[PDB]
Amino acid sequence: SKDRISWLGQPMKIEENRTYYQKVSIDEEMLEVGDCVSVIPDDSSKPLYLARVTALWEDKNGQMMFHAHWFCAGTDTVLGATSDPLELFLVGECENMQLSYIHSKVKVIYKAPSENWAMEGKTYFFQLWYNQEYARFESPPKTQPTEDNKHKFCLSCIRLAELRQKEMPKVLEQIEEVDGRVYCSSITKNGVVYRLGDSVYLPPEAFTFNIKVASPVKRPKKDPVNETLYPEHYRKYSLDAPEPYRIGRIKEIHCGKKKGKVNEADIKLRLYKFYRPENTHRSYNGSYHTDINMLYWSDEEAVVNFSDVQGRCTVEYGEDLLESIQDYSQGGPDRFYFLEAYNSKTKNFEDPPNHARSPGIKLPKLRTLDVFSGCGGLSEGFHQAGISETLWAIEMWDPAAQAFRLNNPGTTVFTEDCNVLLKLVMAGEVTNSLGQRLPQKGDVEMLCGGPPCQGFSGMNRFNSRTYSKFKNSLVVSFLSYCDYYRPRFFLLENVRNFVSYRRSMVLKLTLRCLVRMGYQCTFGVLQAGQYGVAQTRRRAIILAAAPGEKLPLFPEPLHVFAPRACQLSVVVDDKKFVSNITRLSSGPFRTITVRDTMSDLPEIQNGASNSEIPYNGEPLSWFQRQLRGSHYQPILRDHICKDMSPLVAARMRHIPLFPGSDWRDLPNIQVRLGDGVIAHKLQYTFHDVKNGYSSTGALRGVCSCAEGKACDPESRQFSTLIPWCLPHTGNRHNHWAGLYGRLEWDGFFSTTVTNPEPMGKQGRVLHPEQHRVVSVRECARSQGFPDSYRFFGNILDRHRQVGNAVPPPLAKAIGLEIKLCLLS
Ligand SMILES: Nc1ncnc2c1ncn2[C@@H]1O[C@H](CSCC[C@H](N)C(=O)O)[C@@H](O)[C@H]1O
Ligand SMILES: [Zn+2]
Ligand SMILES: [Zn+2]
Repeated sequence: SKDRISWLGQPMKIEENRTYYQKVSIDEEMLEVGDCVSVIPDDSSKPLYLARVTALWEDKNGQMMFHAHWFCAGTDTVLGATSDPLELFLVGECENMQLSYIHSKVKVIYKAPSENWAMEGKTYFFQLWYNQEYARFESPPKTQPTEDNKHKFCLSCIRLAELRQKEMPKVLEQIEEVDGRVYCSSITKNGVVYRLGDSVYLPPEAFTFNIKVASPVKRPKKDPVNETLYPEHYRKYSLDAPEPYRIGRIKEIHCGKKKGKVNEADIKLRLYKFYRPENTHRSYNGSYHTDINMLYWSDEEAVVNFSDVQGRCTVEYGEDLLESIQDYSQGGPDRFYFLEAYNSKTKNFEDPPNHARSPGIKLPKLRTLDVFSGCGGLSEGFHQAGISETLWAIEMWDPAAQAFRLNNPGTTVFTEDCNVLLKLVMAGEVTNSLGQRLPQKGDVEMLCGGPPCQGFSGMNRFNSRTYSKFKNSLVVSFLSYCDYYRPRFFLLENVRNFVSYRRSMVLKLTLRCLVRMGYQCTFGVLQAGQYGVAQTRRRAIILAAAPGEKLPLFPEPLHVFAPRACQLSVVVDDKKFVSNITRLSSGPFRTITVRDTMSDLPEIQNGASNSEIPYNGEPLSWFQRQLRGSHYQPILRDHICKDMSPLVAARMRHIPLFPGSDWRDLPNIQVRLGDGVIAHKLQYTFHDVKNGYSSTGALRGVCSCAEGKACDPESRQFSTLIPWCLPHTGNRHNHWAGLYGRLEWDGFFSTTVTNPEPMGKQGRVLHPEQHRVVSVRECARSQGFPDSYRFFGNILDRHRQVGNAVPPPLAKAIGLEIKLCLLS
């Protein structure tokens, strides 16, 4: 508390409502703008309030005030209790307070990164600005005070202003008013400038197409079946991706008025509607083969609110292009094209109107060390983004290492445990026992890897031994690499639940470590499906950038994907964290289906083992054109599949081809197997108290536990076409949906695993039509691997390599964001 408060010196500036001072005397103690201060919280449980004094003034009401730019205590960030008690973080929170509330002046030191940062391997301090919505720690702003604002300079305030300014709609150029409306030639929002003739992204529900579309005649309940023949059919008891953006060319821009001035909150756009192929009568079955970025011109017009505009996109008439459709297309983000118009009325494709026509810096590649390199999915995505050149890779497992070499003739691959390699460099060795030159300080500019985080699954609290386990884990080793090499950029990829293992303590300790090193850092979850692959794959991503750099953003989703598979947010101690991703529903491109992925692949049989066979056909999908290339390439590699036992071979043959088919479609029949053995009939000799009798008067239990009792030891039945254990525990596991399931042509892969098993956790691994599990190549296609991408070892080795990889299209997306950080 402060009672004796008097100004010192001449006022710095006198506004109309405030008189500013540079110094004040509080209880005989000098205080200055720039000083830091503590304030005692009313809530005794909260950490002490801490602020920088950015300004001093008197209000007309006789109050002597300061502006408090608050600090954030470590425990109020993701770090929580892992954070240094003495570390503060900057935040965009500030306010006006009565000087008399100050409890004490405090010393707050700015711990700046040493000028020799690359070689580094009781007072409060700070180093980073904390963004609490995205969990980003970043370098403090470089912005300096001007003479004009030197008296009130507040980073927090300046930041909020810049946000507001960027966020808000503004009209750049007015044309004329017509009937209570100002028409404009140019506007802007969120940093994007939209002019007449530009194209725009809009939510699916922004407008409607004029084409008539008869509601799909669908089908009544499927054909009924005999429940003794199909005893598990009843357990089937009880097209979910949104649409991609609407797209339109801007024809006019007009807004209302307030006080004789433009109402910018009321800007409206009139657009020429564009048709995606699947928007025409062609629908989807008519667009399987079309480019994902091809559109159709239309003279249909729509009025839309600027507020709804989700972004800007380029749409060009094919013929006006100075380059090839392909070159133009792969040239930049948000690039579309058309070659025809579409008449909603005659359902015909005319030539585009005349008015639809036009008017008639090389970056250094980052030298990259890829730890836990695997077969190189991560390094491949980066290469594609053009941001890196992986010069060094470490992979303990020989086959994967070899695979890496096959794809990267130029990188020195150390097939070795990362722990012993690091010791070797610590040992001063220039070389490993094989003459291979170890990477040193300065060599490594970008460090990436996916450290297997094996233990830690039991999400109970961190104990003393647990902390030791972690200190000896591979994620820590990876951090050791970061600490020694001090790279410009750091990427740690992992399974989604990296963020939640042991109450998120794994996540918190690695962020704590990155912060301790002085790194900018953040984390997030991404869904590979949203970057152009036909698979559900949520992954964790920890990003870090060296003091002098920009911290990259997480890439905006490119493809629409099943919402249920796009739960990207993570809760840490009840706090919900999200990434900067803005596209929370729709997106530019349609979802990539199983069909796009592997409809061109020649037919193979269970156990097929010929690793080199010819494509006997052309790419059918856009996706297949990308992955197979335009280049001459006649050889289809690794189109081989596991050789399932005769029993399992039999089960597969008996899963029907209807979309969604799985083990519950299996007939309860005896089969003579391909060995001379027998798949027997499963027998039901217990009541399932929950499921009752069937229509054939049959019982439905295969164990005593189906009647509420304990399990009969004798219960288990062997060598039976319908796996015994599935009805056994079906009730407690949503009837094991998906097990022995066929992929749907219209659907997507379940998470691509190291060893696809019909009876594994996610067992929807059967080809949609053929009687076998998916091939190594097919799995590679479910990830984003080009067809030329090589793998190595026996079939299981290759599956392992493919299931382990980061899909290159996901990696590429991340790569481009880092690329943004390389400008200037
Ligand atoms: N101690 C260790 N040292 C080096 N590599 C290890 C290791 N322990 C496990 N690994 C390897 O780390 C890999 C993690 S899988 C990551 C693959 C890579 N990100 C990709 O996109 O392809 C596995 O292949 C595993 O063999
Ligand atoms: Zn402020
Ligand atoms: Zn039982």
